[PDB]
Amino acid sequence: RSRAEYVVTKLDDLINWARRSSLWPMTFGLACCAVEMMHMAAPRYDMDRFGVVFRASPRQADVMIVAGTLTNKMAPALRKVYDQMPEPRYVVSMGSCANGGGYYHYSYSVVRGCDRIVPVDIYVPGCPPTAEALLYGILQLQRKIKREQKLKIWYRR
Amino acid sequence: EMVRKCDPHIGLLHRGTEKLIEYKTYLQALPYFDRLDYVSMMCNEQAYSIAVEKLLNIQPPPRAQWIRVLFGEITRILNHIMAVTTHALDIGAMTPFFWMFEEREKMFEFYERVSGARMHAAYIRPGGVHQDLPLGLLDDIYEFSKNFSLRIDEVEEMLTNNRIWRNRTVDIGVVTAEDALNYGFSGVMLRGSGIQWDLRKTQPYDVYDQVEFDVPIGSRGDCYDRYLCRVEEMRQSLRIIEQCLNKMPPGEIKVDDAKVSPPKRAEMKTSMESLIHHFKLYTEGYQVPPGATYTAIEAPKGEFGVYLVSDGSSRPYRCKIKAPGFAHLAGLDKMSKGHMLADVVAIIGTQDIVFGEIDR
Amino acid sequence: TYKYVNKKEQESEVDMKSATDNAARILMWTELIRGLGMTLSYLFREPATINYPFEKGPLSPRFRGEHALRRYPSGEERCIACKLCEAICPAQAITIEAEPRADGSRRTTRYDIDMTKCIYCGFCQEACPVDAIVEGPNFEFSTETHEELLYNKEKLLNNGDKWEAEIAANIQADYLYR
Amino acid sequence: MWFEILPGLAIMGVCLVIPGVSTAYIHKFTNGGKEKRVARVQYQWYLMERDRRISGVNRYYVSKGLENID
Amino acid sequence: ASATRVIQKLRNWASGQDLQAKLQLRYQEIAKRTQPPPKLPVGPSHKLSNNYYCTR
Amino acid sequence: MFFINILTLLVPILIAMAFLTLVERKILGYMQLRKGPNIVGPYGILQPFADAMKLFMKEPMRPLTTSMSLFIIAPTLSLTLALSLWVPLPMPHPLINLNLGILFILATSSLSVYSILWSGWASNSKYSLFGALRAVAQTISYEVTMAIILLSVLLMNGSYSLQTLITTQEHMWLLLPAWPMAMMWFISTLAETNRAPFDLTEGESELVSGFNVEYAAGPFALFFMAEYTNIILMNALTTIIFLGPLYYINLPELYSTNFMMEALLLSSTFLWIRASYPRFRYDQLMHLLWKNFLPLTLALCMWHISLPIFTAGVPPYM
Amino acid sequence: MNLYTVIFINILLSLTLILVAFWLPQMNLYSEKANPYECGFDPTSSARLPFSMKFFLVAITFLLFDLEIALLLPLPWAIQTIKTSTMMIMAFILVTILSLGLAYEWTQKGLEWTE
Amino acid sequence: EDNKQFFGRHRWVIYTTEMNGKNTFWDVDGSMVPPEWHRWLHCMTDDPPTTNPPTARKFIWTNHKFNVSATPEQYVPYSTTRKKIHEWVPPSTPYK
Ligand SMILES: COC1=C(OC)C(=O)C(C/C=C(\C)CC/C=C(\C)CC/C=C(\C)CC/C=C(/C)CC/C=C(/C)CC/C=C(\C)CC/C=C(\C)CC/C=C(\C)CC/C=C(/C)CCC=C(C)C)=C(C)C1=O
Ligand SMILES: CCCCCCCCCCCCCCCCCC(=O)OC[C@H](COP(=O)([O-])OCC[N+](C)(C)C)OC(=O)CCCCCCCCCCCCCCCCC
Ligand SMILES: CCCCCCCCCCCCCCCCCC(=O)OC[C@H](COP(=O)(O)OCCN)OC(=O)CCCCCCCCCCCCCCCCC
Ligand code: SF4
Ligand code: SF4
Ligand code: SF4
Repeated sequence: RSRAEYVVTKLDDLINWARRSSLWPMTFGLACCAVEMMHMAAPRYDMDRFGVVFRASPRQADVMIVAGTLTNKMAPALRKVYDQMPEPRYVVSMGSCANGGGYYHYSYSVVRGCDRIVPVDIYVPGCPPTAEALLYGILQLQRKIKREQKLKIWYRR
Repeated sequence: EMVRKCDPHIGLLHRGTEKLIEYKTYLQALPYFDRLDYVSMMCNEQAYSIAVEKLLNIQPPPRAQWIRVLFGEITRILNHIMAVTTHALDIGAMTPFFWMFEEREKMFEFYERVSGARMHAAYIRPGGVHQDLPLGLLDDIYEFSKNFSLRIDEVEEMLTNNRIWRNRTVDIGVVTAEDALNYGFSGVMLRGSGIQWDLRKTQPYDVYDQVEFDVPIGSRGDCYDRYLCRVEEMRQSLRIIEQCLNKMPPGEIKVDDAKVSPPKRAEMKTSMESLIHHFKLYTEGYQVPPGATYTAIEAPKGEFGVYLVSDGSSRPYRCKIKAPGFAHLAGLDKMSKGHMLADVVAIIGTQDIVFGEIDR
Repeated sequence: TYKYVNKKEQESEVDMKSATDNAARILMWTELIRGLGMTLSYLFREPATINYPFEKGPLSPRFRGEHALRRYPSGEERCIACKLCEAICPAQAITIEAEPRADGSRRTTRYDIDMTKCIYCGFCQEACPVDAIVEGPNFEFSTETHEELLYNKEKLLNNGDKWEAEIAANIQADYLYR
Repeated sequence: MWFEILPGLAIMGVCLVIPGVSTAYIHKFTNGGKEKRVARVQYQWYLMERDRRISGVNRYYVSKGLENID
Repeated sequence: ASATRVIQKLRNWASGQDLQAKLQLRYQEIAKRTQPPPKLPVGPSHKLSNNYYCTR
Repeated sequence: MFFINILTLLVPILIAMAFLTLVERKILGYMQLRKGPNIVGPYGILQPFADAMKLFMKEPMRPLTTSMSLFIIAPTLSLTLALSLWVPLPMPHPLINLNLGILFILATSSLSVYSILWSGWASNSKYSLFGALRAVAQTISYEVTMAIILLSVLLMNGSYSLQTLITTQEHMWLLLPAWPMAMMWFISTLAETNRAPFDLTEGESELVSGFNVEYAAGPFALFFMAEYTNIILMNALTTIIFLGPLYYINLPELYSTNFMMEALLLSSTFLWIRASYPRFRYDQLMHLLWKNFLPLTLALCMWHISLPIFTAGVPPYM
Repeated sequence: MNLYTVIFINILLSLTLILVAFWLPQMNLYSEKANPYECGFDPTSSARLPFSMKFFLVAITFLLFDLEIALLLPLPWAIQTIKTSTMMIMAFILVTILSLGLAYEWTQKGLEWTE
Repeated sequence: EDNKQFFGRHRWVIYTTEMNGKNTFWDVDGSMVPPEWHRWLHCMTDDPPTTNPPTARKFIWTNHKFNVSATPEQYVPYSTTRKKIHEWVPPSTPYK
């Protein structure tokens, strides 16, 4: 193909490499799934070794790991801290509660899955999913944003 | 930065757990208790199981009781690890969090080896426990526990005599004994204020009257005394774990009553009565005779209570869950008088607060 | 019995040597130095970090993972549409419809498990009288859409066909306990 | 193990020895094999300006010895 | 467990504790992942006589 | 050639800052029984470049309530003052040779405090306001104590230049005569650099992120670069002042190597301290620096007034 | 000239970094994106409200102590004087007076924070 | 394997560079392990599937598939039942 197309593809690879090697989650959790999330932070699995480091403010966050039961009282707050994240942001639902309500699906005060509130990039199943499974979801998200072709789509526009 | 008023708005993790429990059967309502206090899963299982067993007028076998006490003490170690290390993380130090969470990973391996789930085991059930221990588990528990007191000594060296930690915890959130009793505190709060009270010693359950251990008692009622109490009862939990390993008896696992506990799978596949009872227990469940009880269990965070009301059917009519964190967070505003933001962070850390059991 | 965690017994009085020791402790930051030494020892220890995904954390045959539907060695489905798993499912995550097959066999026409609704508790696999539904040890099945976690009978039978070499071995290692 | 820190430590060490060594070499190169003259007082500045006038090339570092004296 | 004696002495002096006796990493003392099959005992009601359910 | 000297000072300092971030991750991990970054690159050495590129390709935040002018001005001010504080250090020859070097250092440090304050006020948020006020209290305490410490040390030295400090420590470190104020200076540098236990402005657990809680992406990167450059800066200043590297007229490379080794050791000590200790409360920091350090600092200042007088060891003017 | 040059180079470098940081990435900003952060909920009141200061007396004392520092700073040139006895006595008097002021404030609880 | 290593790091896998036509030189996946090696690798048993192979069944997949999410081979749910209510079909001949 064109020489400029190759340059654009390599720039896409570089941008995707940077964004997948530096994934900072918001220090945000709701329940037992967030307990497994800090067990992923624990020395056995070392998200920091993978380059994944928690940041407290949503402004410095890249991904949002919805780890727990999203209730009706919590949903505006979750939407607010999602909206306050800057644009290259991703969402990892974790556990059956955040996926589709889970054990509290038919409850009066539970949002039936956080995908009703925020656009979810990756769903991690389990109750709780193990820290292995959450780490697998993080690596799958890294592959997904490695697959992104933003500058190539912009060039083909 | 002084704190004039604390207003804890809760219910942001409220999921209608009591209503779902009253719309499900007893065995179906068991794994909700894993998710009430998701650091004390086996302890809440034990509390609900003792409540249902009291309503059923049946007792679990002694081997089941010893297994339940052993895993209750393992769970107490897990919860006090979480409380102490995340309290230290809120203060500012995270290395004990990392070390003790590696230890938590080993205890999660024990949980997975007995139940298949690392956290929400659903292992302790009315009538005993779900399955017997796999071979070598007691040896691995011994190998973990013989090395664990050194790790506690490591955290204690890191924090206890540290003048920074003493400045952050000493004379912070001082609670008098009469105020703790009136505010309805339980567990670590009462013993930190100096009240000689422990449910495992006063109203014992399972084989806690057969094990022997000491009760840590504070004298100043502050964050430092509560932290010392939690570390010392971690050591006492290790002592009880040693006693349980040495005195684990042989025998069965569930109560030998197929109208409450399900039979073995071989018996179900070879016997008509066992197949009928398996069918009825896993479809309708056992009928609990009508009556009300309040069963209180010394959870790691305090007194975990279940007020169960049974209407005579196979579903509970009412299940009120009493969490110690509810009363502690109600008393948070009193403890924060004349304090700052970092002091409030320390008080929230030292109250041993989890919100699933608070909100339900 | 009980013990005191912070109460001190009697007094140590006052001595010049003890006063000098406390003065050196305050001025020279001795407990801070030994905390530094503890962190230094941890630095020179060996980390407990495995090399995921090339190394996996240990598990047991009891582990409750992704659901699967098994078969007899003849290839006939083990499930007989008895709805015990559906009855005991605490999250109501199982939907079962059934009818007699062309040969008169009692088989399901719909077996759906909402894995976003399931709580991974194993009640289905311990209520199944014929060991049809199991929680095989797969846990790395995270998807990118919510729909892919809504399993049906074809997905569960494909999982049973995929993981039969491991599920059968786990049930062989486990079934004497249950 | 603890020696995996040593690559990053070595990169930091090289990046910390580069500025001082390079500054010394650049001073020596720009002052002609000698260190850059320090004028902390007006006397030293006057010495530097006198050397600059004496050299005849408007560079203070070009020193003139006994070859300018008969 | 693969630490040299110099590093072991340094760690023991820095911690004040004999770390090598109680390592937090499991090497070989743990149980084997494959176990012999068990034979679980039966309960007290597994008898063929004097076991009427109305009496228990 | 002077521009090339500027480049060969500025660029290696920036790369050393980025690998200081990497080495903090590795050292904290190995002190926390884990590994830290070793995937991104051979041994994690591409992780800081990945983080920098991600932050500079993430969009910045411009909140509605926020004063845009000061919000923009504060991070570039912070980075410029970090590099300006780096500029006059002698290793053993400074890029810019000053007479009142430590006075330049003090002025530039206080202006960096102003960068933090203006960021916190411009980001119109309550946590940012908390971070600004905590910065005010912190810099009050360490400013008075550190000024008296540096006064006593340079009274022993004799002048405000730093090549004079090299000549002073030609034969012996100043750690041996002045080790109590060396300890107090080390604590003062921790508080100046906002490192644990005296960080208190980017309060992770007390606040959310403090003064930069509304900052995202590029300006947040500028703040992080300024802070870690200040870490290497203050440790370099500490080893220049107190732990004098071996200086020989015929070869300055030995001085540069010894300075590098001691500065790396002090930076690693900073990371070690962050691992070891829990965070102070910010009134306790002021009480410490005003009740324990300050009376002893005044006493030692009087002692170092007296000492050259009764020993006849008055230092030379030049 | 050289110091001014390197200060200007630092200014240009930081301005270039913040300029490329603001003009390089894709912009997508809306109301909820740029609303202020209050841990997920709306702020009850503006952050420009008065915010009480419990160490105001310590700040005023810091002003006076900073001027005492400014007085003490010409000591490295003062020690070169011929009449070292007068300089030594005056420096001792200044530091002793400063220490007495600090001790008096400590006694009168001025260092303690209000409320 | 290496039994001198501690528990957890004593067994490991070097993944293939290509599996089922996908270039997995860098895109290594945890689901690429077939079930028998999965059991050995997760340490549910001490014996590999070379000295103790699993029981062979004719319905067991001969080719393992990794996680096929966000691929054309992904799983799409559907109702597996047939239509329950059958509508009346009007006649194709007019009455008049
Ligand atoms: C039981 O009850 C409960 C709780 O209670 C206990 C809960 O809590 C709770 C909530 C639970 C959670 C939210 C889970 C959260 C988990 C934890 C709290 C545990 C995890 C632990 C920590 C967060 C502590 C981590 C500690 C560390 C030491 C890690 C280090 C972290 C840091 C932030 C510091 C390091 C910094 C970074 C990672 C970023 C650094 C890098 C940069 C910014 C890059 C800057 C560099 C540049 C810009 C340089 C550029 C210049 C150049 C010249 C480069 C050249 C470039 C070229 C391209 C050439 C729940 C729900 C709960 O139920
Ligand atoms: C750069 C060189 C190396 C520097 C040291 C680097 C390595 C050591 C780093 C350790 C980690 C530090 C982390 C932060 C710690 C913060 C806490 C802290 O330090 O608090 C300060 C603590 C505070 O103690 P405190 O706060 O616990 O004390 C309680 C005080 N009240 C009750 C009032 C609140 O100690 C000091 O303030 C002491 C400072 C140093 C004093 C040195 C005195 C030496 C002896 C002088 C001469 C004596 C004889 C005189 C002549 C006699 C003649 C007969
Ligand atoms: C984003 C906006 C930022 C605004 C703030 C900028 C801060 C810059 C960094 C901090 C500066 C702190 C104050 C420094 C003042 C000078 C210090 C000093 O002692 O300089 C003296 C020195 C030579 O004097 P001496 O040491 O006696 O030597 C004589 C014999 N060699 O040297 C001299 O005599 C040289 C005199 C000039 C030195 C200062 C040059 C400043 C240049 C202007 C910077 C701002 C530009 C305007 C804004 C641009 C757009 C944003
Ligand atoms: S999915 Fe299960 S483990 Fe996760 S938050 Fe819900 S109840 Fe807790
Ligand atoms: S594991 Fe439990 S929640 Fe999941 S399908 Fe089986 S019975 Fe239902
Ligand atoms: S319990 Fe077993 S046999 Fe019965 S319907 Fe469920 S899977 Fe089929």
